[PDB]
Amino acid sequence: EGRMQIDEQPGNAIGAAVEGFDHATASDADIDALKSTIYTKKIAVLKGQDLSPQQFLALGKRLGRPEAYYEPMYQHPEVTEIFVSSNVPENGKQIGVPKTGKFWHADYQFMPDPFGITLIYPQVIPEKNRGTYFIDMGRAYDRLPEDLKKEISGTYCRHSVRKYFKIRPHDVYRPISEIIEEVERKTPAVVQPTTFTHPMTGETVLYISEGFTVGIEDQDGKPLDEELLKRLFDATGQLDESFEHDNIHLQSFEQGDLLVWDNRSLIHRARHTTTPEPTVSYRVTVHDERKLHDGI
Ligand SMILES: C[N+](C)(C)CCO
Ligand SMILES: [Cl-]
Ligand SMILES: [Zn+2]
Repeated sequence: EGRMQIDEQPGNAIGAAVEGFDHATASDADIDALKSTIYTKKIAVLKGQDLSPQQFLALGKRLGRPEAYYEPMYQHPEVTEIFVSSNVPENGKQIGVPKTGKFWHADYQFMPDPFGITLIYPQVIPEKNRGTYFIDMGRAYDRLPEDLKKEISGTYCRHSVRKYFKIRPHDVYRPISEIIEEVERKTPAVVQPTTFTHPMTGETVLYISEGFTVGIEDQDGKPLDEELLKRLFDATGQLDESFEHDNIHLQSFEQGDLLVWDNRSLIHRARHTTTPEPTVSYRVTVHDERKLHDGI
């Protein structure tokens, strides 16, 4: 320690900037303060980071236990634990996967044991159409009409990667039903409480996303009409294709920025592809000291 400085946005405004962060020398109290900032301000932007893939993973290890993405075509060639979103060929070759996350989601929401913190280290940044959209789903919950809160009290949601699973080079010439069935076998839909208590802040989080949440079920386990999910998506801002809804936060960044955010509370998505500008980003996803929620 001796130089890390966190500047939190005032009041209820989302976000914080962190200057002078060096993951190799930060103290234990520094890391604890940074983590408190992530859980309360939801997005911490580390400034002036110039890291190799190896150093990026080491930074993530300061915060928690990294997990490699379960489909290895997304993995960085040198560091299995880095997820690569890229549409810039490297010597003509495709590294990682292009056009990822073009839908509202929380990371690993379709898995039984989602990690609590996501780190994004942008490498190639669109000049004009840059940034990632975010919605804080605890704040979104609080802003729901009281009756809508009542309607989802006691319900459960099913989450699945089945809509957005990407065809892999190995899948060419396979019948489509075989892949559909493989996805159900490898990543069966996961049931979660529709709302859960955030272990670090105590706040109630509405844990749904247009991208991964495929059904809602009652406190007896019987499916409810998906019109309820549409009304929740609509109320929380996830159906607004203009991205002007009051819940929506556009997070921009510049070279050297490294975003760390609360993957319990937030959902995020890429912007519309309104320009041909490329994107390359490295992702590290870590488990912190608690499960997603205490029922996991
Ligand atoms: C990387 N995501 C899990 C967000 C989508 C890929 O299907
Ligand atoms: Cl994910
Ligand atoms: Zn994501």
